[PDB]
Amino acid sequence: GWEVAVRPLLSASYSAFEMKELPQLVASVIESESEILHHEKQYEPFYSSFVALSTHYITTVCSLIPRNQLQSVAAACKVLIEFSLLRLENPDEACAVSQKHLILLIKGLCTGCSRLDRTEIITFTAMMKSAKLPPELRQKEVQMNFLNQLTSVFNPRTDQASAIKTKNVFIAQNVASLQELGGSEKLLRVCLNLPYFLRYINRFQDAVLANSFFIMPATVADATAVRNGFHSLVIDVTMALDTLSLPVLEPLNPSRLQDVTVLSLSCLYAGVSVATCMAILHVGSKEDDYESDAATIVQKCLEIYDMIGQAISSSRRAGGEHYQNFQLLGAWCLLNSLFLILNLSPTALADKGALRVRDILSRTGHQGFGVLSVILANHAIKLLTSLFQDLQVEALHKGGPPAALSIMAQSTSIQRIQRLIDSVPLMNLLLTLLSTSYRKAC
Amino acid sequence: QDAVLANSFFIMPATVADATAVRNGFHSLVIDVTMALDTLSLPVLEPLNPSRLQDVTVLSLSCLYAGVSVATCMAILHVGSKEDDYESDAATIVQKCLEIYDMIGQAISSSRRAGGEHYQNFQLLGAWCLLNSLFLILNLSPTALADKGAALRVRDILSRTGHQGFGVLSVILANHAIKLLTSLFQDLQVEALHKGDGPPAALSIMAQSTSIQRIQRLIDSVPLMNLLLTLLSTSYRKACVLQRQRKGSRKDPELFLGLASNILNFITSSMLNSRNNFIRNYLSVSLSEHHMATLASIIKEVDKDGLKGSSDEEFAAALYHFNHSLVTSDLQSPNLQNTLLQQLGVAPFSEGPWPLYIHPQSLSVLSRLLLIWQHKASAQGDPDVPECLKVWDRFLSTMKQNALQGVVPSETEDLNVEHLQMLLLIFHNFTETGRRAILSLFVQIIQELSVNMDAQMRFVPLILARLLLIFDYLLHQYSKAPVYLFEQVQHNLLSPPFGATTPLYHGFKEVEENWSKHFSSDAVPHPRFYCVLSPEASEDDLNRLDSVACDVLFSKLVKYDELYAALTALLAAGSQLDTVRRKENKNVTALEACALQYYFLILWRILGILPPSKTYINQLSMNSPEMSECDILHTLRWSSRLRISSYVNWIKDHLIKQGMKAEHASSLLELASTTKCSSVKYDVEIVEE
Repeated sequence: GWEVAVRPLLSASYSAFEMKELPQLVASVIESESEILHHEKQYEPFYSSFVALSTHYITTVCSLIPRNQLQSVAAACKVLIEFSLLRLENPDEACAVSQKHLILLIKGLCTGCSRLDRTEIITFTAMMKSAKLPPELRQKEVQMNFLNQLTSVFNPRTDQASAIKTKNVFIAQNVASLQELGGSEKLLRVCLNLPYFLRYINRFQDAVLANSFFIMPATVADATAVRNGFHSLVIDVTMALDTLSLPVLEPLNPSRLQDVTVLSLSCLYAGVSVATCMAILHVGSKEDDYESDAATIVQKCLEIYDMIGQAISSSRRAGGEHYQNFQLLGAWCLLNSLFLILNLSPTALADKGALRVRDILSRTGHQGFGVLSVILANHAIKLLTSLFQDLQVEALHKGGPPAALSIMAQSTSIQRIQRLIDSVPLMNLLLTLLSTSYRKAC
Repeated sequence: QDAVLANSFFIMPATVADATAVRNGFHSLVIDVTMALDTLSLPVLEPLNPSRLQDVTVLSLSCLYAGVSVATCMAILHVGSKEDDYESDAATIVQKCLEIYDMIGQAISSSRRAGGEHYQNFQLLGAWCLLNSLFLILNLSPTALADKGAALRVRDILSRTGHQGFGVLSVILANHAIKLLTSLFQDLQVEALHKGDGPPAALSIMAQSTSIQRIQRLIDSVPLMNLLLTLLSTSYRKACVLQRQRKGSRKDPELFLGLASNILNFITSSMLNSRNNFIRNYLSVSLSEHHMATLASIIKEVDKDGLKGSSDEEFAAALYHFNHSLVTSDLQSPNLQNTLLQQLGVAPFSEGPWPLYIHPQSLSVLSRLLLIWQHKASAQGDPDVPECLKVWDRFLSTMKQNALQGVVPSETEDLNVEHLQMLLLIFHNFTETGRRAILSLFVQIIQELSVNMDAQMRFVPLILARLLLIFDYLLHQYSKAPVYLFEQVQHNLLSPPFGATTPLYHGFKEVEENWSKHFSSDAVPHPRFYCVLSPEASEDDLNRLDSVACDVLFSKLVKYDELYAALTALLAAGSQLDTVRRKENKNVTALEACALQYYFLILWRILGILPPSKTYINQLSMNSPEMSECDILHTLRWSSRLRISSYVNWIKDHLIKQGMKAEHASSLLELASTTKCSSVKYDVEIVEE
């Protein structure tokens, strides 16, 4: 009987999914639920490919599913999301699906559409063609959709827009299944346990101790090594961004809020370090491919910063001073990165052959600064504008130690700005950036 | 401020005279309110620092308290009862007051200095104030009013413990209160399960409290469930009143309907669907038989409304949504379930006649409850649910009684198709013991109804007709349950009633067509001529009766040899109705003619699928008796059958099963066969006679 299932699958693989065969696969999954959840690695590939293809096809027909059959679709999708989160929590070698692809499958079950590419879809079909598996039927099917309608009612609250609305329900109840599995949390665990993200988070956390900002991709050799580590880092940043687009960080509670800030400041630092490495590359010295990779990395770095910022801002469990302090920390990181990229010369790099803003400060502009440098800089300017507007009103009609590098850290406006001023001669950094930009534009 | 202490909510215009004085001061109050609102509207309080945040919050609540006070004073005036001018001032005050609250609120929420937990506590304070005021206003009775004839202590009413005083202003406050309630409950939900106890949250924006504590505070301050239901009932009833007025303060029933619908949605989602244990526990405890009765009343009111309208439809759907939630939710105790069923009149263990016709939600709810009960038993392999077996036996009897009386019922007094469908579904879930007992009871009922032929011959048969549709469907399907019936029930009873003007009955082709003609032209308001065995394919007469049904018929429980007679004799039912109504210069109405056509059709199919019994084969083997009108009809039918061997076989094998000696069978069949001209001459002589 496993045969007929791969069957509707391939029939639909050819020319879209036959809604008619759909009520068959839903049944299949809802049943083999326990099998998919607990199976032997002998048929891991089979089960994994089954789940991926099922998710993709159910998302393809998300907008068009019989309103009566809609509930069974939601049950089968809860089973599929269970398998996906289980795998993302416990990475398995016998699994035939990549963590990026699994995160993307959860994203699609929980979002408007699936994104698994067709090349990868045919790869899944081949891993399924592996066949490495371990009337009356109509009656059973309807009786089951029955035990479903009965037991639980859709509470379907919240003909060219009815598709919109069905997608809406699909999405919503799938999101609910996730929250149901606390996958959002499981998924924060996953985001904090990425292979390249572990080290980036370690360095950024070492830095919240006011140990100067200390980007590491800096020695000629270290920048060569990170250009080597550029492509794989893109893979991790992309995966993290795809994951944190879902309601992964919905309940921003101090506890979780800390980790949410951690991951955000983590890509911030990873991106600033990649920018510093590109700065060393242009100052000290497939290359175009690596350049595009690093550009994408810095872009998604700023994007994740912005996402976590807006999350803390519109949250009912976080925001105000908490959001203000997240902004403060982001601005600190960006300004320190700008300073490091500005003050690096062929001379210094060659002599080195772990920059410290305080090191350069005690020792005491052009070059290194580039297009990625423009990006970090514009963002820093936004954040500084915000903090300074705060300081205005605060001193309404003209109206402590530097703000600690922590999200919940309590500080006055003047204080956040004093920490941002004690980390870099600010007037200097700003004017230097102005001059350099003007010159380069000329 | 005094109220914030110990949530001692109070209002000073409790006395009508007090309210009158308050009204007198309405004008300047309006000016103050407008002025304050405008001042807040213009760029002000940019930094909501704790101190400023508190000050801003105070003003928000200041207007808030004033607005509810005005609403209360008006309610007091009404119960006691420039007039419009004062009403205008009061309405303006309430509206602008709520607007001040909302401004200060968006400010807190969006601000960068205190925008989140402070917003949440501001919302608690607001709800608390709104809920307290609403509760107080509803609790204001002219009696208590004159008794007083000043602080309206909510605690006193509760501690001490019509519902008049609810009006447009009450609706406004209720709506805003609902909004605040929804938010705090959504907050509860986002939190994972059972995060935690603790004390009622404190009435302070700065005070940091758990969402549960905030909700706990609201519940402790005022009974959330009671207030919600009170508002719901009052709103719906008031809307109905306005509707009646229109058939014969805002007179828009939709307004109250909207509020009522919102209340249903809030409870169902924020509470009923809430997985929070605390919430569920509170709900279960809050739930009372009184609430069930109120809910039942509203259901019946909606079901018996007879007017879909527009907003009414939305409210109706929401009502069902709430009803089904209750039926599925374990919060509703079995005691509460039975209470609601009795209040609807569909109690599955009540006495008297079974309600043949059941109202659209009264039926849907009953079906959901009974089916969930049968599933519970089936899940653990428990014995047939006694409740559903009693529905079945009280139905079979309202019916033996109805057919014994042979009185044509009205559409409101006739079994609805969807009801028949859910009953067949329940019959299936029953074990062999239950379904066999139902079959035996049906046989006994038909046999007893045949005891008086004269009465049956002069009665209209719509009800022996429905009993035999039932028995017929039982015959064809007595083991496996059909796919259509499932779909049928799910689509009709177990699915949102929005506002699909169709059930889903396999109607009779011949009967329904004739009805339509001699019937309302707009649409067929009701299926009175339908079928529940599907427009099936014409299988060979043989093998129609479900093998297991055949086995039961020939078991000791069923005396088929004699049910054959009661069935043959029954054909004369409603034969002299035309002879009677014409003698009395009356014409068989369309319903009556249609019914008579329906009955012959149903009994004709039954006589055909049921195997000829031994006594009757023996008769076909003598022919001396009268073989009356219908008797000869049946005889010719079976002779034609016997001419064909398949039927010979079918009938002879049934005789072997019947228990008749096999050789006896052979001989009888032979004689009846009258092979060759023998049969020709036999036909001839029977028609000759």
